[PDB]
Amino acid sequence: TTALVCDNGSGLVKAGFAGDDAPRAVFPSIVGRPRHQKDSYVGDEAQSKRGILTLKYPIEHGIITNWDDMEKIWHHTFYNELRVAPEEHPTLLTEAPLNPKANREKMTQIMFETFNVPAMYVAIQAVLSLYASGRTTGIVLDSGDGVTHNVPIYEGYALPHAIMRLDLAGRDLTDYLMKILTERGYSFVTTAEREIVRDIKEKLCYVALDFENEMATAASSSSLEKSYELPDGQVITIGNERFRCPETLFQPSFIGMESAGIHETTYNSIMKCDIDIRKDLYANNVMSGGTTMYPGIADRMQKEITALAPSTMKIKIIAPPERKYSVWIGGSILASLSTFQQMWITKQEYDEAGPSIVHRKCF
Amino acid sequence: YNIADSNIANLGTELEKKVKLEASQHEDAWKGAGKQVGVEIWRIQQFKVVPVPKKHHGSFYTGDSYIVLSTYHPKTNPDKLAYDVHFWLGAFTTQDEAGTAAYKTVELDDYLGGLPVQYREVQGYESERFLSLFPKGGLRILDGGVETGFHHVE
Ligand SMILES: Nc1ncnc2c1ncn2[C@@H]1O[C@H](COP(=O)(O)OP(=O)(O)O)[C@@H](O)[C@H]1O
Ligand SMILES: [Ca+2]
Ligand SMILES: [Ca+2]
Ligand SMILES: [Mg+2]
Repeated sequence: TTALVCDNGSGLVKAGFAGDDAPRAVFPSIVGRPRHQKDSYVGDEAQSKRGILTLKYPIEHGIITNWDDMEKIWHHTFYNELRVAPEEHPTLLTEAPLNPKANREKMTQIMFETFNVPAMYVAIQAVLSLYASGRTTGIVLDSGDGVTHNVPIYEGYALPHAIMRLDLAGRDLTDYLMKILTERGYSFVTTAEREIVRDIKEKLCYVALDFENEMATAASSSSLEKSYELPDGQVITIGNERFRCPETLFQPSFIGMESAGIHETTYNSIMKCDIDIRKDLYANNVMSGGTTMYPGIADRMQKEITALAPSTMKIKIIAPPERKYSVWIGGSILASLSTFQQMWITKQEYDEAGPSIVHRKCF
Repeated sequence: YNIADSNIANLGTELEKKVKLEASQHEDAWKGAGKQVGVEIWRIQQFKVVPVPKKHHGSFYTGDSYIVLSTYHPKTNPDKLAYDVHFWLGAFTTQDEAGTAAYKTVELDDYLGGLPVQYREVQGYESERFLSLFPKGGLRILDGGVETGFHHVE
């Protein structure tokens, strides 16, 4: 019996089989329907036909906000992508911390009542990333398309009082890039155009080590500019947008949020932990998720945390090259362990207890 | 946020500890562990926790990951037992091995009631406590190791 591991990102499904070193199916967590008001398309095919579709994400900031479309995503994952019968596979799902309880209750209900899985578990994403890095103690910064979360973990236990969350991540950065590209006279507005700008962001953006210096460099000459060919063949040029876009992670006021930036929040999370473990957290900051992939982000985090921390603190940022998949990989490892599976909710337990059982078994 | 309304409301509870303690009862490797002063060693082999024979204790394959339980009498009571649990990660160990070693270290900690203190020991970064476990010349690193448990997705 092989378990399935499905990391339902806000932006991307990562799905596959426990014991594999990578997800075998990775595709956009989108449902498309005709832009002019089978009748819908999912995933890669929706992307391929986006010229005629309006695209919608069933997950926003880590929370399922369209359950009917989320069911379509899961059905597509099992039957069209992995081509498995879900009633044959124990299934591991994932979630961001500090989600409302009802989210995992309904995940549990749908997995058992609709897909008839034999067993399932819902894991906290950052915990999986830490194990993927070979650690039991550290502080994870996880940032995908929907959520940026910080989870300090000591001797294998997450410290709930110190967990931080910011509903600011990759989709907000894409939207901001769409906005600031209007200054050059470009117009990216539609859901299909959002996907184009997401690609521009992934290919060309970076985090400046010193933002104000970089702004001056960008005005002094064209040395930082890059060109990009749109799907219609038009070639555009972008300049300081390359680093203004992800600067928002450090300065959330760029999008009108009063929140602390990702450096300050990491620091604040460490400072909520007992003093005697802080050195181990500062030396073990593990980054996971696609929004941690900007070139320069680890060096900027190192610089900013250094400025906040005591002057003698040893600080290290760990940025695994495969960190777009670290959550999934940690799930593949843990779901390969019989003792971890012993904790999973069985179909019989669900039949007798209902959705509330998820809170008594999944930690 | 409001932790009590959230999916982390039960983290840090006695219930969390109880569920994990029960899971740790399902690993044969821990049966009989930590019953007398000494050093017990296991190696991860394709996700499984496999004992290392005593004659090999202190020799570690650079391609592998291990769990080392050191049982000792604490200063507070010469007749009872305390524990340091070290997980040793070879320079060439694969990600499945190191992740399993980490998870199973926590599980052995759970099995022993939370008493062990955990130490992550990467080859070349071993703590003073880890270096002190083996007699003079006793710490030896060996070439190679067992094959990963992962299937490689092409
Ligand atoms: N190289 C990159 N630079 C910046 N952002 C990236 C990069 N690669 C992916 N992303 C962003 O990361 C997000 C997808 O990452 P992922 O961790 O799978 O998110 P999720 O788990 O929420 O689906 C999207 O916002 C995507 O645009
Ligand atoms: Ca090995
Ligand atoms: Ca302990
Ligand atoms: Mg994610």
